[PDB]
Amino acid sequence: SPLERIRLFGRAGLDVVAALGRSTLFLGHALLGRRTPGTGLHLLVKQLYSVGVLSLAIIVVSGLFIGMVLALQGYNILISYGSEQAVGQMVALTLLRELGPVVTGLLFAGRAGSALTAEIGNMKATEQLSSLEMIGVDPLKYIVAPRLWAGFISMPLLAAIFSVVGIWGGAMVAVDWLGVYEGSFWANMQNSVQFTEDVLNGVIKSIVFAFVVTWIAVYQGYDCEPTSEGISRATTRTVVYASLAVLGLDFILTALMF
Amino acid sequence: SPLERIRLFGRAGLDVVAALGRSTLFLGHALLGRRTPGTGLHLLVKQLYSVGVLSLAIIVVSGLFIGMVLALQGYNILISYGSEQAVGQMVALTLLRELGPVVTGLLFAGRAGSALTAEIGNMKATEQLSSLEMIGVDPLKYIVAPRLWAGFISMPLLAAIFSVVGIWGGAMVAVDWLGVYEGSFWANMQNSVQFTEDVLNGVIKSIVFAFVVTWIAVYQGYDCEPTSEGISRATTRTVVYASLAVLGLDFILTALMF
Amino acid sequence: QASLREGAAGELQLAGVLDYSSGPALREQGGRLIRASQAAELVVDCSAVERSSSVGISLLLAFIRDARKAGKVLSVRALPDDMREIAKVSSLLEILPL
Amino acid sequence: QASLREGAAGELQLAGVLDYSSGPALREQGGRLIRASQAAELVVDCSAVERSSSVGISLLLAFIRDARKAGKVLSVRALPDDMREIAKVSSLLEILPL
Amino acid sequence: AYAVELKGLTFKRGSRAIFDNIDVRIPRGKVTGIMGPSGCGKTTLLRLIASQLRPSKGEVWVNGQNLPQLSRGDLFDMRKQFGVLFQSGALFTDLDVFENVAFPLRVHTQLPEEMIRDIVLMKLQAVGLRGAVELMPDELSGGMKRRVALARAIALDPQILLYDEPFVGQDPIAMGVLVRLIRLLNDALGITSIVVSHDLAETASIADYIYIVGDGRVLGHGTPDVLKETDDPRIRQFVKGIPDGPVPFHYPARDYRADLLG
Amino acid sequence: AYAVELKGLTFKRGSRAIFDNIDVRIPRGKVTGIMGPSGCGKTTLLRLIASQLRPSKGEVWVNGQNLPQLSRGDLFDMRKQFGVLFQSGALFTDLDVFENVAFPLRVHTQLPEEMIRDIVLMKLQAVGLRGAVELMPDELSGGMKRRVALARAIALDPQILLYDEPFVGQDPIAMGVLVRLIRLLNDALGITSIVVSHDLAETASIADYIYIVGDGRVLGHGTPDVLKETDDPRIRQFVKGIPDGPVPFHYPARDYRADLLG
Ligand SMILES: CCCCCCCCCCCCCCCC(=O)OC[C@H](COP(=O)(O)O)OC(=O)CCCCCCCCCCCCCCC
Ligand SMILES: CCCCCCCCCCCCCCCC(=O)OC[C@H](COP(=O)(O)O)OC(=O)CCCCCCCCCCCCCCC
Ligand SMILES: CCCCCCCCCCCCCCCC(=O)OC[C@H](COP(=O)(O)O)OC(=O)CCCCCCCCCCCCCCC
Ligand SMILES: CCCCCCCCCCCCCCCC(=O)OC[C@H](COP(=O)(O)O)OC(=O)CCCCCCCCCCCCCCC
Ligand SMILES: CCCCCCCCCCCCCCCC(=O)OC[C@H](COP(=O)(O)O)OC(=O)CCCCCCCCCCCCCCC
Ligand SMILES: CCCCCCCCCCCCCCCC(=O)OC[C@H](COP(=O)(O)O)OC(=O)CCCCCCCCCCCCCCC
Ligand SMILES: Nc1ncnc2c1ncn2[C@@H]1O[C@H](COP(=O)(O)OP(=O)(O)NP(=O)(O)O)[C@@H](O)[C@H]1O
Ligand SMILES: Nc1ncnc2c1ncn2[C@@H]1O[C@H](COP(=O)(O)OP(=O)(O)NP(=O)(O)O)[C@@H](O)[C@H]1O
Repeated sequence: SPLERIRLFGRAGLDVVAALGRSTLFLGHALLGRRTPGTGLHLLVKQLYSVGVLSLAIIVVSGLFIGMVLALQGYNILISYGSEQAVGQMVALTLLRELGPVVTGLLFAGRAGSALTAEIGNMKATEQLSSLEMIGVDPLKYIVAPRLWAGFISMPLLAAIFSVVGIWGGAMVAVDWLGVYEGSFWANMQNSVQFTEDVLNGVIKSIVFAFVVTWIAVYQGYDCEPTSEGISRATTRTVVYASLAVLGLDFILTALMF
Repeated sequence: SPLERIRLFGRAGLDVVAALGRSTLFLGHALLGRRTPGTGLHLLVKQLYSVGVLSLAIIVVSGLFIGMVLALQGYNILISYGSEQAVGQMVALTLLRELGPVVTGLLFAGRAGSALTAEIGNMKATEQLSSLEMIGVDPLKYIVAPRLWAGFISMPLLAAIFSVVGIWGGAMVAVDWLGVYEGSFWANMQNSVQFTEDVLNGVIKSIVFAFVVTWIAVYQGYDCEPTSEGISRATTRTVVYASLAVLGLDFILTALMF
Repeated sequence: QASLREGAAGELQLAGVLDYSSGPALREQGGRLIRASQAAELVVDCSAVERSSSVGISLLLAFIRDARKAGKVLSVRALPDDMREIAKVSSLLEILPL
Repeated sequence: QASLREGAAGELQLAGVLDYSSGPALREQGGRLIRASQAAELVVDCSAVERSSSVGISLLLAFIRDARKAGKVLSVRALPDDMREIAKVSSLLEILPL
Repeated sequence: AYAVELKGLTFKRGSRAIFDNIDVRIPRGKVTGIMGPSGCGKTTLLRLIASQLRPSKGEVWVNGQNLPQLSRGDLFDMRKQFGVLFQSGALFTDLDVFENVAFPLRVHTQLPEEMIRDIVLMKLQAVGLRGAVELMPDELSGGMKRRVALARAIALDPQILLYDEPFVGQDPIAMGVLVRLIRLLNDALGITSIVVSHDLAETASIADYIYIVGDGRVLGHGTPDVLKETDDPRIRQFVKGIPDGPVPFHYPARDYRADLLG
Repeated sequence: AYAVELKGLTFKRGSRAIFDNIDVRIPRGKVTGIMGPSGCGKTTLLRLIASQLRPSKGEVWVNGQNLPQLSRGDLFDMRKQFGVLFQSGALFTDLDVFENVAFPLRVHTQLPEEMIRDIVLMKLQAVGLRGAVELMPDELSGGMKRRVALARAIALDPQILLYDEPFVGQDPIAMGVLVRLIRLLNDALGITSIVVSHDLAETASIADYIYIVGDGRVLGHGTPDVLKETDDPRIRQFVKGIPDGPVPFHYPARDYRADLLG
């Protein structure tokens, strides 16, 4: 029925409505609820390991490849303009103000934005997440608070590591394989950086959709209905949305500052 | 034990070894095994819907955002060079030869590279994938062959749609919000395209790691051990690898052709 | 396999083995090839039936849709044993008039 | 709660309620605060025990590790009823010498 | 006199009215096993009487006070009274077996890290999983993966404890050891235990005052005997095989004649 | 004389030696129920005697010929003989109930799309899920989600059929209707049925010649009676509660004295 079809559409409207409402409530309860008995900092260490460190080889190799691609594209894009040696101010400006954090999102939100949702989803599905209450610990502070903290304090560091490896790979292909001159590269690069105005720009950009990624990437895991199909669908909702939001907030955050 | 630690490391070596070996065998059996009784083409239609169409809104919105970001970055990157009106030959060359298909991979491999693995994973886990044999149909031709075909014939179309919407959004922000002149944009764009040499380049680039994405994105789903934790880990392995391979083959495919 | 015969005057004879193989041919050669020509009062009697599965049940069933659609009335005689049981399971208690 | 007393001459008196609350204090005030000073042959007897859970079981247990580490030998007397059962479950059949 | 009583309790999940003005009254010291049809809301009743789920209205008297009307600082202290054993164990995949069993102690009590080890050890011996004090539950075979959970429950020596479908889907050796333990804990430790199992046979075997929960209303209750011949059509259909009765066998079809004919 | 026999069968999953030179011989017309301890390899035996899993060496005589030595064009034709009912239904989430049940017909037979509908309808009536001929299994309550699978199995009228843990984890009403159907199919349709259930009680209740599979070797077999007093320690430990016996209760710990003391 078309009228009831639109009824279902509107029900989905109110559904995402109440969804992110409940999400912000969840986030509040998690970051500022109380202090639980069985918490600490070792939790944060274990998480930060599972979320950042394990997801580090991926972004290292990905930074390598995307950097040398950025080079092999800039060299050939610009040799048609003579200003070949200026490739440094490209491979280090695009890889540092916009593409750096965007790809770092789409990868972090790819792996650690998912195997983080499936983790606390599975937890909810084997009731493990529930027996915590019957014990007495608040899960939203023992199970998910270290997730959020491993998010906020990993993805920015990951973006930095990615940008570094990207620039270095771009140089290594440009210097050794393209043949452009050694010192000229870093020279034009440092002459065209504007630290507080591009580097810090990219870092605040990284942090904001670090927060946004590992916010949904954990909420979805907390909300998914407990069944092996439910989790299998939540760990896809949290890639759809974690990429949508990465790019959307990249766009807004770059309209705030060109 | 360190010696046994290296033993485990080497066991993982042989493991990924035999893994992708078995993967290529699987792919062969799937695409060229036999012709099954209960197959057809309606299967391909249903799949192609579930894989392409549902994953179309994501890449539409993502193309929009990434295009207007590419613009808002090019305008400001290049106004410092005077050649402002040349933004068209940027927002339409980067979004069409390298970044277009790469982001289309990281998104398709994000959503339809996962909710495709979880699907045929869940199938294997509720034994649904197994009763097909006890009936007699070969699953590798009824369950996964339409997956592969919905992969190969969707991701390239998706890359094209993405590049189109990206260029159009870049124009819409450049024309209406940046104020650069209407005809000049498309003019410098078409004067600097080299169809058979950039457009077709981007399309073959899209196709190759369409094949590569929806190859692992279905193999992993076929191999994952049947348990709600197994699938929850496979649908992360098939984002790690589906992004690794996207970028790696992008790099190789752009070293084949600058 | 099995077969069909003896039309236009009731007394629909049914042969031995009604399986998934011999199914459709008998359906089509009976439903229109015979039930278009009948007079009335179709006695379908399963005398010389060897062995039949639910496919035969659904066959004598389709034998009834057309006859009802053909206006004329029909009934079954000499219902075999295995058929009797396959009807016993999925009730078909009276829907098989004898 | 409960308490500890009567050291240096065996006859370790134990008071009423040994719970998770009154646990650690009794452990520390017995293990070193008392077992460093004892002569030998430590008779720990649970006469005036009101009510105790497994925490008390593990307490009289720790009462044995130190004594064994302190060389001197010890034993229990007048084992209460609930303790008797909490030992009965997790065997502790002979590991509680009486 | 009673360990747990549920006065005027009702619950609605999205106004679905899961529970509807119910009254259950558990006797202490006696293993009572509640159960009911599919989707009848048992586990909901568990998380209720364990105060994980906030009731809509009513009160849950538990060894004295009622829970939904307690202060967090006091509710947490009450948590020391009741243990819960889910099916599928519900172990923390992060921590090994030993730390997993110790967890409730490391939460509600401040003991010398040796003494915690001794309590954990004696409990694990009581349940038998004393050897695997190092395994991670990922490494642990699905059977004992439940007995370790039971040991974690009986830690702190709670006076009552809940069982969410304990004997469901395991070889009768594991089912046998588990049904021996859940009864040993009650015969010895004198702790109220609330089995919650779809399995009628073993439940009615061991239980003392079984209930039957259906569509938001207790569908009667009794000791196994009175329940075996209640003659209430709903119940007597449940507690026996008798597939056709108040709960229909067939789905609400239209007609076995018309639909197949027209 | 026998429906299915397994001569000299052995199987190894990664050289683990799942099955090890076994000999099982199923009589036709009689519901036999095989079972065994946890991880004992039953479902493996299913997929073997249903020819989804290629045996290492041995032969599986099935109503005549043996399968692993048949041509694909003939193996497919043999597939028409044996049906399989998994637990959790194993329905195709893609297709609705009706198409789901029709699937085997739409595969092995070319029938007028009406006639397929009539066979599907009579089967669904036989199992009772005749009404929900439109629901998608996603919409279907987990109980009937199995009876529809059973109807799909009995489609084509296979002469033997397998049951992978049928009566495991459902309210005794659904378990009752299912145990009535799995027996009605055998008493009427005279089709060999192979229950495979950890649940000892109902299995031994309905079964005729039960087996016991353990660590790659059949641990004996018999009708329920002889099996109830075999006095073989392993078996008599299995078929009764008796938790402590050949299968140990405790884990291989070191010492209940030293470890807790030293
Ligand atoms: C009058 C107020 C009362 C209610 C108003 C709520 C409407 C606002 C929310 C819109 C979301 C509707 C989508 C529902 C469709 C659906 O099927 O749902 C689509 C999905 C969920 O679909 P499923 O539940 O079927 O999986 O939801 C989403 O896509 C959520 C992302 C939407 C964006 C959220 C933030 C909005 C950003 C700002 C808007 C940009 C517009 C630009 C204007 C300048
Ligand atoms: C001629 C030289 C060309 C050599 C080609 C090899 C390059 C391709 C290597 C593949 C990348 C591996 C990452 C896969 C993700 C993963 O492992 O996934 C991450 C896993 C996850 O571990 P878990 O098992 O605990 O989940 O971590 C690992 O165990 C892997 C550790 C090392 C893997 C290699 C990564 C660093 C080495 C990269 C080499 C780059 C060379 C630099 C060029 C100058
Ligand atoms: C993924 C692919 C990467 C993109 C590469 C494709 C081709 C490059 C872009 C086309 C523009 C160059 C044509 C003009 C010729 C010219 O005179 O260009 C060369 C001129 C010559 O002046 P100089 O000698 O002083 O450098 O210099 C410049 O234009 C400065 C810009 C260099 C690039 C620096 C990085 C800013 C670019 C945007 C960053 C983020 C965008 C990337 C993702 C959206
Ligand atoms: C050209 C104009 C562009 C238009 C701009 C509009 C889009 C803006 C960006 C889109 C955001 C993506 C929406 C994803 C949410 C969703 O899909 O909503 C859907 C999901 C849940 O929906 P379901 O559970 O029903 O599927 O939402 C969530 O998971 C809950 C949290 C949503 C995250 C919101 C992020 C807000 C960003 C705040 C940044 C400020 C913080 C900085 C502090 C330091
Ligand atoms: C101003 C009010 C508008 C608010 C935003 C409207 C949200 C409407 C979302 C519906 C979109 C299609 C959903 C189809 C459902 C489906 O099949 O697919 C739904 C998909 C996922 O499919 P599933 O149902 O299988 O989960 O969900 C989505 O991802 C939808 C993403 C919506 C994102 C909206 C962001 C706003 C766009 C910003 C553009 C800025 C331009 C402005 C320039 C001036
Ligand atoms: C015109 C040219 C034609 C090109 C032909 C395309 C060939 C594509 C072959 C790619 C293989 C895909 C793997 C399939 C998925 C799978 O099953 O593979 C899955 C297995 C893992 O199995 P398990 O994790 O389950 O054990 O292996 C992998 O994870 C593969 C990882 C893919 C990484 C790609 C990296 C390539 C780039 C390397 C370059 C090094 C650069 C160094 C220079 C300094
Ligand atoms: N969070 C929830 N949101 C919506 N529905 C729920 C939720 N939790 C439970 N339900 C439904 O409400 C009922 C409660 O589930 P459950 O506790 O398993 O029922 P039960 O009768 O106690 N045990 P069972 O018969 O196995 O379902 C079921 O019908 C669930 O589908
Ligand atoms: N593909 C596989 N790869 C590796 N191990 C497997 C595989 N399939 C099964 N196994 C293992 O081999 C055994 C076979 O599983 P299963 O068929 O369930 O055993 P079963 O004795 O027949 N039934 P159950 O006791 O419930 O496990 C189990 O121990 C599994 O862990």
